[PDB]
Amino acid sequence: NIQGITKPAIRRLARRGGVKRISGLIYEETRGVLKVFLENVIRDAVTYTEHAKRKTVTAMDVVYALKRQGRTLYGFGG
Amino acid sequence: RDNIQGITKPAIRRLARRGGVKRISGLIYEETRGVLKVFLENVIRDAVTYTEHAKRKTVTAMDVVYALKRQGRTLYGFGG
Amino acid sequence: AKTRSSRAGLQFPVGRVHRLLRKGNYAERVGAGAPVYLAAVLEYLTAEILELAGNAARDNKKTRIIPRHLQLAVRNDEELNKLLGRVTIAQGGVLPNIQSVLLPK
Amino acid sequence: TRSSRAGLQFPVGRVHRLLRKGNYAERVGAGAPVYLAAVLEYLTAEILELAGNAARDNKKTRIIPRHLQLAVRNDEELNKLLGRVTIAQGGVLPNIQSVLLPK
Amino acid sequence: TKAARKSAPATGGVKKPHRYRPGTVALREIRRYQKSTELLIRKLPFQRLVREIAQDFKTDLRFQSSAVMALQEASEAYLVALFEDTNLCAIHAKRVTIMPKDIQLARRIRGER
Amino acid sequence: RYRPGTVALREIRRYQKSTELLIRKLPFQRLVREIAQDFKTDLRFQSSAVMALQEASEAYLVALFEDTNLCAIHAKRVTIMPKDIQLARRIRGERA
Amino acid sequence: WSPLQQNFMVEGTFIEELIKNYDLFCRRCFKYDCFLHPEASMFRVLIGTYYDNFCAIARLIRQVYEFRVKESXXXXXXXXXXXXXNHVYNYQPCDHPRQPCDSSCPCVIAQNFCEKFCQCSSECQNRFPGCRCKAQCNTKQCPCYLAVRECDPDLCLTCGAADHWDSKNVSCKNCSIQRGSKKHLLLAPSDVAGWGIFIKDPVQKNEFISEYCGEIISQDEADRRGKVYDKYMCSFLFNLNNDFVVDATRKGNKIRFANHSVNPNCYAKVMMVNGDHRIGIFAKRAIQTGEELFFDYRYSQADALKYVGIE
Amino acid sequence: TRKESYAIYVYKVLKQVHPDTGISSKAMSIMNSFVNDVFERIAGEASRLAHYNKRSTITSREIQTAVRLLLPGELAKHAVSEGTKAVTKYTSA
Amino acid sequence: KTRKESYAIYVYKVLKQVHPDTGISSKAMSIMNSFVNDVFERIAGEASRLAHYNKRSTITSREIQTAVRLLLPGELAKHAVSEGTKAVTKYTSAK
Amino acid sequence: NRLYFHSDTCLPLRPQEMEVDSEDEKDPEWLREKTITQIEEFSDVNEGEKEVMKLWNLHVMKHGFIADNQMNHACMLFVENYGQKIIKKNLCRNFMLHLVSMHDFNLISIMSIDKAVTKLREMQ
DNA sequence: ATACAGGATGTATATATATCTGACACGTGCCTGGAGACTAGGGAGTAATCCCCTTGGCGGTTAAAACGCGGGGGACAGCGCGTACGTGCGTTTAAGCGGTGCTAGAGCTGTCTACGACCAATTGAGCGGCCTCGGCACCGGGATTCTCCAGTATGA
DNA sequence: TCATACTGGAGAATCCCGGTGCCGAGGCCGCTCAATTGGTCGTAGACAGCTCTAGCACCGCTTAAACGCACGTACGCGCTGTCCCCCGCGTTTTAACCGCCAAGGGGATTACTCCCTAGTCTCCAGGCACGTGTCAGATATATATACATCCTGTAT
Ligand SMILES: Nc1ncnc2c1ncn2[C@@H]1O[C@H](CSCC[C@H](N)C(=O)O)[C@@H](O)[C@H]1O
Ligand SMILES: [Zn+2]
Ligand SMILES: [Zn+2]
Ligand SMILES: [Zn+2]
Ligand SMILES: [Zn+2]
Ligand SMILES: [Zn+2]
Ligand SMILES: [Zn+2]
Ligand SMILES: [Zn+2]
Repeated sequence: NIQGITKPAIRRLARRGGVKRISGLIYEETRGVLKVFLENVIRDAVTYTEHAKRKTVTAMDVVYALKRQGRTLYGFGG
Repeated sequence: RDNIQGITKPAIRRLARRGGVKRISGLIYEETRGVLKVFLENVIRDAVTYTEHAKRKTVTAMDVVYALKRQGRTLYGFGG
Repeated sequence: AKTRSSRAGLQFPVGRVHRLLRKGNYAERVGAGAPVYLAAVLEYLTAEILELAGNAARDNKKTRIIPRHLQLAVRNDEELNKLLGRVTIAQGGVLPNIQSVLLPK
Repeated sequence: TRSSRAGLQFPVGRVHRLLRKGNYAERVGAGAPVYLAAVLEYLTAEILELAGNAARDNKKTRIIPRHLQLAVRNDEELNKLLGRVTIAQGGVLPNIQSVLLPK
Repeated sequence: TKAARKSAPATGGVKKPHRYRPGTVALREIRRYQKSTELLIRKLPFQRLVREIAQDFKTDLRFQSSAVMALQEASEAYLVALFEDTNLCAIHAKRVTIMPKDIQLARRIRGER
Repeated sequence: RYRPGTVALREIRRYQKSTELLIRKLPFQRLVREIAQDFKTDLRFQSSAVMALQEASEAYLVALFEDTNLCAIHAKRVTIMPKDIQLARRIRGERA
Repeated sequence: WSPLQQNFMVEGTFIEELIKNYDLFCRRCFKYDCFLHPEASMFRVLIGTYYDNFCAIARLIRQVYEFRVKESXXXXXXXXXXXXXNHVYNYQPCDHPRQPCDSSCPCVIAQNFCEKFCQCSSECQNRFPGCRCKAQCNTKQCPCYLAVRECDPDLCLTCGAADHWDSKNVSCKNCSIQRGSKKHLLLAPSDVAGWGIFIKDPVQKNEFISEYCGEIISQDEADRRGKVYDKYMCSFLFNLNNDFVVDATRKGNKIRFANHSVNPNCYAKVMMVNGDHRIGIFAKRAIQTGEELFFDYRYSQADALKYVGIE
Repeated sequence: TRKESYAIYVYKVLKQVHPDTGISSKAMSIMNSFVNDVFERIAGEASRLAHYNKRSTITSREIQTAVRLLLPGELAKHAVSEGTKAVTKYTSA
Repeated sequence: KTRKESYAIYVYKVLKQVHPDTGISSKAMSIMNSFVNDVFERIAGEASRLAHYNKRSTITSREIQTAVRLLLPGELAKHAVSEGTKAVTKYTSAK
Repeated sequence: NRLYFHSDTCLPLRPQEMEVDSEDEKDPEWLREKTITQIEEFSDVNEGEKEVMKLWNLHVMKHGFIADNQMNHACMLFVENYGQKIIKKNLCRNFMLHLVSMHDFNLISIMSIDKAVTKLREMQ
């Protein structure tokens, strides 16, 4: 579930961000922020899909949801 | 020329008191003037472009409102 | 009921919204039910804003609403603050907020 | 055709049809599609030139998305334009802060 | 020569002027400016600066007072928000006085270049 | 035995050179399905959409961690703290 | 000794050296030549104060007109000035014909504030303003208490100096010398030195006991009399200031009988009251009935005041 | 010359929710600008949805989805209920 | 089948014109197509905003020039304006 | 019992005889005679300007006026008490001169010059 | 002889209060954009069919995940300090209100047209499907280059 | 004579070369449908002209705030010391991914009808500016109030 983001995963994400030393109370905050972001983008995608009268979420819906949030993403035919 | 010095020390002091600053250093005025100049240059460039596109010689308020909306700084109280 | 707004029990003009959508170049054809829905949504939004402004004015013992009351009503709410995040109000001001660390013992 | 009449590579007809069906205005001028195609061609030419330079700098023949990310992030005007734009399989610039470096 | 006089002179002294401690006037001004909503930047100098900046893009330009007032309001709001973010950053630094590096970090996090 | 900090910089260089996905697929997909279950049950997703969501989340987290590192270096410290992430999200305007 | 309520201004080898040494109205007191400070005509006088007020110029003596035709924050600022500007001098009024009070003013020269008797400007920064207190104002915080001066019955309009005068017991406890409200005293043979004075009723700490009245004499007369008084081993001299000295031997008050005790029950203040330097005695501590009064003469040499032997 | 505004309707709403309450001209201009901004946002969202769905018609469903996407949960739910009630009252007569 | 549109042929032609001995993958091609579409929709939106601000229902080359000057930085916008003016000249020479 | 004594007269104080008397009252008695004999000493003080001063001095000594605001009430008391004697000695106009002086010194309001000459002459 | 608490005292300050006015509320006329009524026709809802794109299950194996030791560099508490900022006051200097003249530019209107929309034919530039290969991915091996430990010359 | 700095040297994760294999891309062939051409009719927009209106230089006077200077102070930085918590490594566990095989149902596509709205002609009152009355609040004066701050009394 939410614990699928293991400690070494967040460790590698921090190494990618340039973090040298990490405390033991950062994982919960990172998990919360990721959950909030995923909930927002999933709500947007689900709304676009429900307006399309379909039952499957494609990639164009995710691209539109990211573009609407000012996070336009390339590489999927947007 | 030299109108950049028109932003006096007490003006920036009051702006910081409004922002909640308690203690201010003596090296903030140059940075504040630079940031204000950058912001003014951006919005003035946008407004001048909109005015040149309108084939007019006077800059109205609708142009400034549009320039602020384009920069993600939508301002209310002037129509549009 | 000659005015469609009376036919829907609203106060916002449906004809003006329909004309703005036709001349707005937003689409090729315009539906019939869209202007009524838009007018109802706008009326509900402005009613909420005016309710908060009236509450703030009664909180300040005044009869005429000033932009300060509007600023306080917008900043005191959570959903309206999230909506009008990148929106500035002239003569609005900031909320009287003071951090805890600056207070003495 | 019309692209040969202007000495360009981008299709003018496709752009004109997209502007007609784009619902941007009632009528479309004749010189607007040529101008738009020329601007887009210049932009993509700049991007491809920077990508080719980065690929020759990395001793490669085919451009990978990493080269595009490096070319966009190394430039100033492209970085200012594509500020809120992310690229898949792009990566980050090799930046390390000075305080984290040892003695 | 000198007489055996009895004297108890107390020099005394005047009272010092009433002097506030540093930081009180700052909080008083903070409350006063957060209550009021008037423009902290005056009109004439800001207008002359705006005219000088617009002179570089095109000469012989005219502006309406409403446009200048809108520009002043927008600039004041932007500066107030930037100063609030700078104060937050300075508070995070376990300090009270703001420094130019705080403004640099605020503009860096906002993504402004 | 290496000294602390060398492996960190080595891993920084290694992860900045490569571009693969640090987060694996199945757990992220299960998390996405659990989050989407609250809005509507009995939903199906394409692998391309899950991959795009993973790419967007990784890019957003990388940018946030870079901003947090900038804030921690500006704070005259080296170790990052949750208050650094909170200040970064407050200055970016993503928090009320 | 004559009884006095107010001070009185007056203008073998030992004997050899003593012989060698020999070779109109007073606004300040409201009387005529005091001892503390060194129809035609009718109409001519009335015009000097009425300025063509015929209605009164005549009632006080047409006719008058005929004869006429015929003849034809701030307070704090002053505190700063005091800071900017133990020998003490006597106050004297200042008069500036065509200038305000400046460094050349006699007052600031003598390092003293301007008083209501000074003819200087009303807002003269050198003029000492009263206190804005709400009570007795006997604490250091009171500018009138810090500055030993007593409160003025016309400036300190809050603490009560200007209140009713019959009831000498008034709110402001910084006007005793003005009224002269001193406790009842009794003269009896002192258990310390000859005669002495005891207080009839009990008193509390820092309570105004009584004023030490005595003649005011020049500084040279001070030593001239003190020589013979020391020869007598008995002296009542008491330096008032660089200008004059107090001598109550010939005339004074009962309090004059006060003795000295290095551990006394009373202490002396050289207080400036209404521009007059006066010696007051206050209760250094709670004193009960019958106790004798003492205070530190502050002598530098114990020529005769070393007997002690008193509990 | 002539120009449009929204003063009468805003004043009517104010008197309906607060009879003994006034308003200044600056607040009226602010409300007008806010109404125009919300209107243009919803119209732009509807046009984007119409172009994404390859449909050249803007019905009440597109507006409903746009107001669901643009506003937070409780506010969007209240707006959707109000819009559905208004559509019902309009289709009745 | 669905006859979808793209920009692969033109991008490949431009690449071969500026770099004959240089390849490209399909992912980079999709990225370039998305970038072209984004720039196109931004410029179209700017042109529409200018036409609506000026109360005119026609989009000419002047609106596009002003939009590209507003959206791009100084040197890039100057180069794009020069390219657009050259293209307009070449198009107006013939018919 | 401690035995106390009078200061003027060192006779002992009997337990019934005390009859409480400060003997250090507001004004001493010898001073009044001193003032009377000192005013007369003034050469160049016309007979009238010698009596009215003595009367005034004795009056203020008797009542002990300290303040300026008292001087209106003081000039009123001086007629309530010494006016009869002023009329007996024909010092009315010198008393008017006195009232004018007192007004010049800023002690009395101008309405009390008239009110005083009125009260004095109203009992004539 | 210390340290904390309490009174009081000067300073900034919400609140009564009588006035003047200009922005706010309301009456009035008229026009044009909204309402009525009837029609064509093309976009949209729905029935039917295909399939490919998605979902579900099982075997293995191996890189990734998980747990514990220890440790040394990092986080954090506490004192010195001296300098840069806070507070106050004299000086003045530039900001602000009252009108002053006026003219170049904003805005509305009559007029013509040349550029743009609509439509019939068409064909060639653009798109779906195939196919071979070489630039790139993977792996083994050797040289390369850094990375840490210890000793020796030099300061004080 | 001890602390410190700088140089030498033994030593492990990593770079480069050569070889082998592979699947996505550039060329190719068949295909087809939307851009191109010639032509006509229509009107949004450019152009010239006139009217008005507010942006700007101008001065004059009044005045609160800007400027500079004195004096005091408290905290940002530096330094010290003291505790501790993630990092490097080793050992044990484990499930992600890969490859393969079934299976189905919702998305894409095609054909049918149908109904609602863009359009056109006609007519009217809701809302627009314009004008006018009017009291809520700005303005100014004074008073009660809240409070930061400094000296003094008290307990250990
Ligand atoms: N306690 C004492 N012992 C000896 N002499 C004293 C004294 N107290 C006061 N004196 C002398 O008395 C003089 C002051 S007069 C004091 C009162 C006087 N002794 C009396 O009995 O009435 C001084 O000059 C001093 O020298
Ligand atoms: Zn006298
Ligand atoms: Zn003087
Ligand atoms: Zn004087
Ligand atoms: Zn004086
Ligand atoms: Zn006092
Ligand atoms: Zn006093
Ligand atoms: Zn007093």
